[PDB]
Amino acid sequence: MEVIELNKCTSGQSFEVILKPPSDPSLEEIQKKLEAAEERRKYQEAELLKHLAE
Amino acid sequence: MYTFVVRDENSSVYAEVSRLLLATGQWKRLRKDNPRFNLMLGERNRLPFGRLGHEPGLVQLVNYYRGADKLCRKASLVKLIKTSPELSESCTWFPESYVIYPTDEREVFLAAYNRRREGREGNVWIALISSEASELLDFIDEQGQVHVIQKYLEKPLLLEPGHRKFDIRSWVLVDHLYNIYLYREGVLRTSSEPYNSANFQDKTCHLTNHCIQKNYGRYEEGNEMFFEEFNQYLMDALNTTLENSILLQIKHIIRSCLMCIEPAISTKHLHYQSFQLFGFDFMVDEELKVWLIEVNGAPACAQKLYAELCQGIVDVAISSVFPLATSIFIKLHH
Amino acid sequence: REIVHIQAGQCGNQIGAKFWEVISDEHGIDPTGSYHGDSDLQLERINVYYNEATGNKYVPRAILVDLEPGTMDSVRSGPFGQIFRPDNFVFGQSGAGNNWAKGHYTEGAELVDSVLDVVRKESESCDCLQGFQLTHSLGGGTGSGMGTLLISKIREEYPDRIMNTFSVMPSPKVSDTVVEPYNATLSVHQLVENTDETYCIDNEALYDICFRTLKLTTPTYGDLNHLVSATMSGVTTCLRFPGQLNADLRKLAVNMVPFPRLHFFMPGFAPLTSRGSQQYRALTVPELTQQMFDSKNMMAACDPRHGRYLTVAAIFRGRMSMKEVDEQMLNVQNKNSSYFVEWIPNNVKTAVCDIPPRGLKMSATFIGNSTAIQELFKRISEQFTAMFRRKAFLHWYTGEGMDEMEFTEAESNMNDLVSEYQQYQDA
Amino acid sequence: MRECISIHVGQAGVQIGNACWELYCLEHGIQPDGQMPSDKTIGGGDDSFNTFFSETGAGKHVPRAVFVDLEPTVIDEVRTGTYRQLFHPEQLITGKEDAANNYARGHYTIGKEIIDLVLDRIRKLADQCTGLQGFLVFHSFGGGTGSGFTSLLMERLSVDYGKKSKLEFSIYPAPQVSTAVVEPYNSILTTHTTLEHSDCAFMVDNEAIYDICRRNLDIERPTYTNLNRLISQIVSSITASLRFDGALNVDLTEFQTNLVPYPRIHFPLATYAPVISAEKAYHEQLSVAEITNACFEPANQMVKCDPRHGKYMACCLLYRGDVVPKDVNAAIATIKTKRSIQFVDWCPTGFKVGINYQPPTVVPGGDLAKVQRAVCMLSNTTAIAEAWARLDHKFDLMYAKRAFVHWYVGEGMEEGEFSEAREDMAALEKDYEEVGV
Ligand SMILES: Nc1nc2c(ncn2[C@@H]2O[C@H](COP(=O)(O)OP(=O)(O)OP(=O)(O)O)[C@@H](O)[C@H]2O)c(=O)[nH]1
Ligand SMILES: Nc1ncnc2c1ncn2[C@@H]1O[C@H](COP(=O)(O)OP(=O)(O)CP(=O)(O)O)[C@@H](O)[C@H]1O
Ligand SMILES: Nc1nc2c(ncn2[C@@H]2O[C@H](COP(=O)(O)OP(=O)(O)O)[C@@H](O)[C@H]2O)c(=O)[nH]1
Ligand SMILES: O=C1NC(=O)[C@@H](c2cn3c4c(cccc24)CCC3)[C@@H]1c1c[nH]c2ccccc12
Ligand SMILES: [Ca+2]
Ligand SMILES: [Mg+2]
Ligand SMILES: [Mg+2]
Repeated sequence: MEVIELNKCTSGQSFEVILKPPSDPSLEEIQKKLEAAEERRKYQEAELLKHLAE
Repeated sequence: MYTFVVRDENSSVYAEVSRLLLATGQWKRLRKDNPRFNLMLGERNRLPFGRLGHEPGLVQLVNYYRGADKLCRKASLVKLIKTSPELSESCTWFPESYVIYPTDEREVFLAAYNRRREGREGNVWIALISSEASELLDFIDEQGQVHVIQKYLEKPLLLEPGHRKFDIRSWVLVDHLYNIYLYREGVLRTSSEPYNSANFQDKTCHLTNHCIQKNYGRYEEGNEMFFEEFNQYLMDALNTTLENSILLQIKHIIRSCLMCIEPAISTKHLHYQSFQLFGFDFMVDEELKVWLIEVNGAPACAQKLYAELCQGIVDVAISSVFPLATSIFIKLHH
Repeated sequence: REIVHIQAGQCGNQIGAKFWEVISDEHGIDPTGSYHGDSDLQLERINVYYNEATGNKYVPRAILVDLEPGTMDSVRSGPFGQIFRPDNFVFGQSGAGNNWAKGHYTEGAELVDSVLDVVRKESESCDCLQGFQLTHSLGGGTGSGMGTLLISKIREEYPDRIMNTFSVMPSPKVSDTVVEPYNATLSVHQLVENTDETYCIDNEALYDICFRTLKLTTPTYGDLNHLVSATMSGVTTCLRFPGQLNADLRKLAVNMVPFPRLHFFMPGFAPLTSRGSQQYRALTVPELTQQMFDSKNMMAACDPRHGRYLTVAAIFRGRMSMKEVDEQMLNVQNKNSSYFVEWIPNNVKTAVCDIPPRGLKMSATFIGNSTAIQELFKRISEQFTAMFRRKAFLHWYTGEGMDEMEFTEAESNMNDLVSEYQQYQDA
Repeated sequence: MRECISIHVGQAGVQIGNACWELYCLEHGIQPDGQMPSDKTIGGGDDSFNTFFSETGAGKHVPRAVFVDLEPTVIDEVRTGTYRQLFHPEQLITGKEDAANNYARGHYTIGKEIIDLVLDRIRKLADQCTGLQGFLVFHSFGGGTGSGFTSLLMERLSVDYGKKSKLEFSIYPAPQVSTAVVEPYNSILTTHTTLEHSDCAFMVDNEAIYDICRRNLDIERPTYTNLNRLISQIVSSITASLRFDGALNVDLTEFQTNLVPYPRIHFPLATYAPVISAEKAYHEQLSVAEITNACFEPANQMVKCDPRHGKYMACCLLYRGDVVPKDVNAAIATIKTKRSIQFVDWCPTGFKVGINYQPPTVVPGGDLAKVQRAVCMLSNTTAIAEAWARLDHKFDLMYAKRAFVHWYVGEGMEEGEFSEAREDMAALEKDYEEVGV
């Protein structure tokens, strides 16, 4: 019903129509997560090479 | 070879349906959590509609209409009828009702309670049945959940011999094309003990539930009068038929209720499809005027009518979608 | 992403040479190593299996290994014998005498370093090596014993590379010696730990197919290898040709293997054909789909209805309606959803390649990770136990320094593997 | 004028980026060699299109975009594609080996060795900006790179560019065009890690796009190219306000303002119409009322769901072509009385409307026919949570058996992150539930 905020230009136009009213981690922590996961990889690989060594 | 799953073990209706499907030898039952199904006989609560129609290479159908609960809950039915222009508010076939929350439209209910008292006319209501507003509001707050207060039909049609009360159950099947099918066989769930007008405390002759009644089995087998007998009674005792005096109003009410919610629940252009069996409860006053009491989303059938109805469901709701290698339904046209 | 091929032992080299013979023809490469095709589809991913030299010569990235020169001399004088890099021929003189111990601990240990030098030389040339594929038998000594030794040492030097194997399982129906169940059990123990993907090529299945289906009265190893080379060409299609997914060895492993030890696949193929006999009628897509899923078309003597498919990869080759392929493959899953585990959603994937194999207008290759594969390992385990309970023929192994305990350990781990496959069959 | 940098991660991101930037060029009259005859301010300026295109003294207009894939295959086709001259080498970043459909491999393992390089190449673009708004990030949910590396990038961007907005164009996985069996894992994992870092994300279910191409373009088997050209049209409709003169959604912050009242619930549903086949001989052009009514058909949505059984928080209609406010308002009034459109109680029942008189541009030789008027509706409805429910269910089935989990643990990821991600998703479904019912 109610059309508001009609803005017009050469490219087109825009408006709003209402029908009814109502009723972060740091760089440190990131580098810590990535490196800690790298340690778990290194540990797994070391356990493999140790197993292969046996 | 079609496939289906069962997720409501307590469904007496669809326990018979699953049986009939297997007996064709063209339907195979899968486990509960097998997603590769054609048909889903879904649970009554938290039915995962969101997970339907996303299986490539499978046309999927479910035995429930998402959103049909608005019609099949007492608090919702009142709100639906009162807010929907197609029904509200001069609805002639639904009793005057109000939504009441425990400590809403409580002040609105009392405004009407005054007219009946300051008019010296019938002023009996139902949630328990009482003629005092204070007795009712104290009962709702003592229970806990949301209740509905409704005008009690003080002048119901009474069967003879017995001077008994009754209510009519009609089974309606809405298929995937939203064709509204009325089962030609209904049932009168009668009271055996004579209707008492003064004493509302005795709820055995006021409430006509099959469980409460179980004078059980005196007049007819199991307090259930079918349509052939009830029609014969109307002809002999009132010089009319079931069709003219009652069934036209019934078909009208059913048609009107489901037409109202069609755009909200229709699965016409959906990725999955739905059908559902409803059980409409009607009440007839002494002037042969039909009143809608409510709608049950998960109705049980009468023992005599299981074989015919359940087979009927397969023919028009299932086999219509999944064909295999006169009619018991009345199509309410719209 | 380059693949380094290795073939060890008599069986490994004979199916290995046959594999290169088949796919070279598919990629338009002649024995000289020169390309003479007509489609650019042939050369797009030819780097996966072939090195390129000056003058546009294509040389297989293959290393041929054995402990006796007999079989490898036959390769070098075979049809595509000249295509192989002569320096990649690494062989001993003593042989292995169908002895796992000789291949793994004594005779093979003496030669294994020479092989790894050739592996290293090939790998350093790779822009980005994705992994290795090995062809060998498990019933002999070289392919079984030294083959699993190589795998272990390759893992040590390339622990972040994929190891794939085409492992030929022994069968009394096609048997060389009585000690094959010993060699096989010892090898399975190794494959469980040190491979990501193993195609179980069962000689029992191959024999039955040749006898029952192909109506070959007395099938030879050549007849058996016609089915192998057909299967091998199929399962590697998505690695060798441009596809929708451009599959590699790692992505295959991730999608096929839900649990690390359960990586033993049942291959299947359709249509089943015998050598020489050309078929004139192309199979319809429904026929390809029905046949490839049939037990008669399985290269592993296991009844797929006795288990459940964890994962399935399929490839249709030839000019056909990919829509029809989709419908038929979806139909199989929807008709027999009980033979597919429900706790791995959408565990069946199908691809299509325009280029069909030689002599067929269309074919379908099957790769299944089924729990029914336990029937294979149970069969080997029974034959193992029948001899081991009396310590029969064990002196051939203890004579090479092995102890009885190593046999007991190998037995236990294969029985564990069986029970692991059984665990998910009732999930 | 304020600049926007587009980031394309993984195969899906890159190939969709190609479709979008191709279309952007055609809409603005930019040629493959980067020359734009209509731009009379040689060597620079601050027009609306400069939001996406920077300028060189030679008169070349280059995208403010970075392409990143852990595998060189896909981006190599950009380096040699028809628009090879458009971008310059520093924008196209490639690794050696992909993430192998593994979130952990893309996030932790391989992501760690290239994250610094990418941020450096992004910083170079940001230096050429006078007033950076933020970023538009294109990626898949299912890919190892699209899921893994994206979440890592989005984390660092919130650190390096804390004041900047970040929008997502995400591809929701569909079995019909599956690349991996573990795509549900990757989807849940990347959503959990990216959620707090994304201001507004537009999900596109490949299932929906695939079926729209089959149904409306009569393409039996849609290719990635078919999907992407349709997607680029939707993306273009959404970003048109940033690249053309207007007064609706003129900046990135306004997207969150007009579509996202609740931060966590920042997944608006996109619906587009009309989709018409180019080889359709006879076509009756559709009116404003017909295309607007189509915005409420599930068959036209980027994600298949049922908005009737949810609640709206916001709704934008973006028209392109012969459209005037009068016909829009007439269309809305009719639709309102015919369809179920429930807004949440704490929101006004209304529509923000944007119109561009230029009809949608079609790629020559494409599958889309030229139309006189089109519309894209952006509605923040709780019904899109059906997609999360589907996804979380597939996740639960596999994770109950810890299937394929070892592949992720092997890359250094903890099994606890699976349960942590799934818990965050469980809370998200609850959030939608509270708002919706
Ligand atoms: N719409 C669309 N989806 C795509 C496209 N390419 C890939 N996808 C989807 O993306 C998902 C897989 O992610 P990809 O982008 O292919 O893989 P990635 O991001 O490169 O990650 P990795 O390859 O594993 O390192 C699948 O569900 C595909 O359907 C595309 O061009 N268009
Ligand atoms: N407004 C009214 N006036 C008169 N009688 C009424 C009434 N509302 C209900 N009744 C009587 O009360 C009985 C039970 O009420 P109600 O229908 O709410 O319970 P119910 O849910 O068990 C029916 P169903 O079992 O089919 O769901 C009805 O069968 C009818 O006998
Ligand atoms: N399919 C096939 N199997 C073979 C062939 N040659 C040997 N085998 C099998 O391999 C086992 C013998 O191993 P073999 O390769 O000969 O021993 P090795 O040379 O020391 O590795 C037996 O179980 C045979 O059935 C062959 O040409 N084809
Ligand atoms: O191209 C491909 N890459 C993959 O990872 C394969 C795959 C297996 N599963 C997948 C799943 C999802 C997506 C892709 C794949 C479900 C379970 C198993 C797929 C493939 C289909 N048929 C083949 C024949 C030979 C080699 C590879 C393939
Ligand atoms: Ca300029
Ligand atoms: Mg031999
Ligand atoms: Mg990729």
